[PDB]
Amino acid sequence: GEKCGPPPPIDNGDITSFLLSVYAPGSSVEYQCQNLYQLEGNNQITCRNGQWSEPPKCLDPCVISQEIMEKYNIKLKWTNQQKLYSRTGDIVEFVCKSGYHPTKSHSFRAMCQNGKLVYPSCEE
Repeated sequence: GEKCGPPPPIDNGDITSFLLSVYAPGSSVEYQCQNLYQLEGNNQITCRNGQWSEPPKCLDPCVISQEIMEKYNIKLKWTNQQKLYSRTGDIVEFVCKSGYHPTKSHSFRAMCQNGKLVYPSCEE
């Protein structure tokens, strides 16, 4: 028919209004992501001829790894400020641990991307 059923769920997010079982044609609902998750795509969906348009995605934060930093002889540039969780799109800055020198492996200015963070490394 013309009316829609409940809007689809999204991982780590939800709609901003109270869930109904049935929606009028032309109805719109919007999504919000969980604390630390980042909305990607149009946050709004619309009911047209009994079907919802495509919902957005929620991009994962990165967890800063003490073990990976220890492995690669690096440390945070700002140890006093760094939160355990980094939102997608945030930049994490590293430096060498004392008595270590940078390798040409990866940038020391790393961007968090959907749970993935590329760590630089230092040697000797």
